[PDB]
Amino acid sequence: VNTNGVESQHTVAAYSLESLTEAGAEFQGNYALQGGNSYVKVENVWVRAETAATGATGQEIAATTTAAGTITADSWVVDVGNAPAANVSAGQSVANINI
Amino acid sequence: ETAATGATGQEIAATTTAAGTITADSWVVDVGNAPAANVSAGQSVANINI
Repeated sequence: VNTNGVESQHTVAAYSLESLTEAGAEFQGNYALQGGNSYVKVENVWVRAETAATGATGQEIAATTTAAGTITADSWVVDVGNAPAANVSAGQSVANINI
Repeated sequence: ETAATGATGQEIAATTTAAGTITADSWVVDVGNAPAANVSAGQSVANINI
């Protein structure tokens, strides 16, 4: 995702569609609302998203919604935060392997 | 073009600062101004330098 015009790679947790549809979520386009949490379909995997103006960094807009009964009308942005349950990174790169 | 002129949430192109005579704004790619005819090209035939 590009922030302020420069791209970067962020690791964020992913949620399966089956769990979302089992929990009783209301969907709209690429946007979902399971309840107190909101999700956007930026790619084939669903990710929790922040409402708007939280990062205040001009991040790429994940999706836009409308009334749709009980859906807030806002321009949603993928949550750059929301670290996974177990955030583990590779100790060394491929070119710096030391075992 | 400057920010708050597309009014669609378009992807931000670049952000600048003062740096002298440059206005600090979140510039965005100006959708529109399609290639128009009758515009000066690079060089003439007799002065081709590529």
